[PDB]
Amino acid sequence: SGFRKMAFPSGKVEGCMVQVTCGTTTLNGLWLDDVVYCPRHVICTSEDMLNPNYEDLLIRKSNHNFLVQAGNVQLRVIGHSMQNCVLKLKVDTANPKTPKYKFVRIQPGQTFSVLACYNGSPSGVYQCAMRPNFTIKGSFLNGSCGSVGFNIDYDCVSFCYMHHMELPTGVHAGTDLEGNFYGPFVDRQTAQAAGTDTTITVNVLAWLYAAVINGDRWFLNRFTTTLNDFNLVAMKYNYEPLTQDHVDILGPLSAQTGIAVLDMCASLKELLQNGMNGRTILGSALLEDEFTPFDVVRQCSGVTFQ
Amino acid sequence: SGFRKMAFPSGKVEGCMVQVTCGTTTLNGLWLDDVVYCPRHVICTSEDMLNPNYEDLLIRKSNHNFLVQAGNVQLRVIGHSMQNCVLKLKVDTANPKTPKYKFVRIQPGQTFSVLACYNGSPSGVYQCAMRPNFTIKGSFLNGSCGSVGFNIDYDCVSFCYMHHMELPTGVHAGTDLEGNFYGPFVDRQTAQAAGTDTTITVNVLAWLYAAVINGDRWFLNRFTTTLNDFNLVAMKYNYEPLTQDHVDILGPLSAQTGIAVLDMCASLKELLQNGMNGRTILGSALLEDEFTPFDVVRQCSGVTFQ
Ligand SMILES: *[C@H](O)[C@H](C[C@@H]1CCNC1=O)NC(=O)[C@H](CC1CCCCC1)NC(=O)[C@@H](NC(=O)OC(C)C)[C@@H](C)OC(C)(C)C
Ligand SMILES: *[C@H](O)[C@H](C[C@@H]1CCNC1=O)NC(=O)[C@H](CC1CCCCC1)NC(=O)[C@@H](NC(=O)OC(C)C)[C@@H](C)OC(C)(C)C
Repeated sequence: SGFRKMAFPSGKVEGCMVQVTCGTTTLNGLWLDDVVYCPRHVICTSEDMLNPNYEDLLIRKSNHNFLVQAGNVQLRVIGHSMQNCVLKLKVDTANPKTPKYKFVRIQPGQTFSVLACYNGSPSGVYQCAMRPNFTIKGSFLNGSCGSVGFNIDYDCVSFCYMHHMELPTGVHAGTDLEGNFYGPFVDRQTAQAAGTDTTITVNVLAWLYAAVINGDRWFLNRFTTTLNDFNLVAMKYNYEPLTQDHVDILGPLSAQTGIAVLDMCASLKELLQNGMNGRTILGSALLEDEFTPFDVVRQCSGVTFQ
Repeated sequence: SGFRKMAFPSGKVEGCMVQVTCGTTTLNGLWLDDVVYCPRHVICTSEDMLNPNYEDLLIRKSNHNFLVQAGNVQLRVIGHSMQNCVLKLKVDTANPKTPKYKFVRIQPGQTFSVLACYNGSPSGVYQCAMRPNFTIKGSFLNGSCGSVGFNIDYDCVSFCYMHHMELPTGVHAGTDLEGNFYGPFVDRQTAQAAGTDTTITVNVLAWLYAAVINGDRWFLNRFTTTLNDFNLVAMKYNYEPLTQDHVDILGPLSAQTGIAVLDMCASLKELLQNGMNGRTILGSALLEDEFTPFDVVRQCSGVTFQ
């Protein structure tokens, strides 16, 4: 038993990370087959950053301007191309450690593991969610650009995130692996702000089920509630609406515990109305929203990868 | 910026995990060079578990009783030997993925990353601490025995923990990689209990410094306190004594923030006396004790491995 913020094992991604250096800028690249993916602002500098124009900037670069290093072995760039906000550097060597992989653009509320990297060397691994405002509450220092977010599904790495920037509020923004930003952010140095965030209600519900699977029952009640009446209370506390699709997704968790989803909603309602009154749930004194229903099933039941 | 429970990248350990099967029992082994390490109760069964006697049990086994599988390639056991509570199975093949490594027995309060495994396949990675009562608050299901805990120091994997058992309270107990249990636990099925736990005070202090490094300052005060007077308040709230050695270890964190350690102690004192009053620190509504002073420096400054 027990419940932990669990990231996926990171070995299949460690084997893909490289350092990319152009001009005065060093960041992280993702080496898959014979292509290295990285954020396109690597072709910027300190005065290119104001209001860039990357097409003009990229036509001025030669292949030998990109220094790409995999270990103490640095690769030869034989071509480049821009796709939205990512560079794709063609190198003369295929990565022999290329896992089976996909590129996926995830929905808000979905979770993924982040392998934080500096100078092409992995630093640490942790679990994050795409917030409803399309930021992520990461842990990123200078030079972490190019670190990726990913899920693992049997032996396939689904890459879902590349890191670009930190916002004044301390949260983080980036792109899918095809260069499209999550959210309304753009890769300029102009005032941008996150936009109001909300709590991922389906995830809270999923974590209460995790609590019940692990032996916490103190917050349950006899009451129930309708979906409209739950949503009327969730709105007041800045929670997202729960859709019938969310209810369905929470089916297995309901069926395994014997607590109807609408009954767990009545529990959350009273939890939001009265606070936790100095108790904890799964070691937390706040209602936790960065576990998906899939996360709970995986950890409380024990799915692996090979 | 930002602050996260960060585990070490797990690739160098994923490459060592194997499945070990003997009789009706399947658990996880650690393959380093030509030896596979695993918990010795793999030679038990459902009636061997009552009050075992592993010397007698082990002299009755032949090498071909141990089925050891690394991928869809299973190894040949050519010898075995017991060392405290771990089996060391000699195999005819050296693991080509053996990292540079050490075996270290850690102190309470120290943290490490756990690679949870089933049937030799890594499942997920997370960060834990050795509690003052020598248990760990892990996340472990049946078949997770043999999963290891580790730190990484440049390119050297310091293995510090092998998983053996869960206790009635839901916490977890195991050994160092030489088979010595942490704590007073033994590998029998007899009533054992954890013993009262305490909060790791130096770690709390270290995490408040993490908070200040990241922009939280609301909990600081002008007051200060002596070490005796801090320890008199910590005792009342079930915190461990803070030694001068702890103060020294918190030197760099003090020097980087301009907050004397004894001043941060006065902050914690008021935090313990008045609660947090509905505020959070680094996203937590409880004082967090599973970050060491080294953990904070690593994450807030950005040390890697290669
Ligand atoms: C790349 O490694 C780096 C990662 C950040 C540094 C600190 N934490 C990070 O996550 N990204 C940047 O430094 C980035 C540079 C590019 C320049 C051209 C395209 C935009 C990003 N700059 C930032 O993240 C800055 N944020 C920013 O300008 O956001 C505006 C307001 C929308 C950071 C470094 O500045 C602070 C002051 C921290 C907000
Ligand atoms: C090995 O994979 C497994 C891991 C635990 C199963 C569930 N969670 C775990 O971490 N370890 C065991 O199942 C272990 C078997 C051996 C048998 C001989 C030596 C002792 C351990 N048994 C337990 O962990 C049980 N705990 C236990 O007997 O502790 C006593 C009270 C000291 C667990 C499975 O039983 C419960 C009811 C969960 C406490």
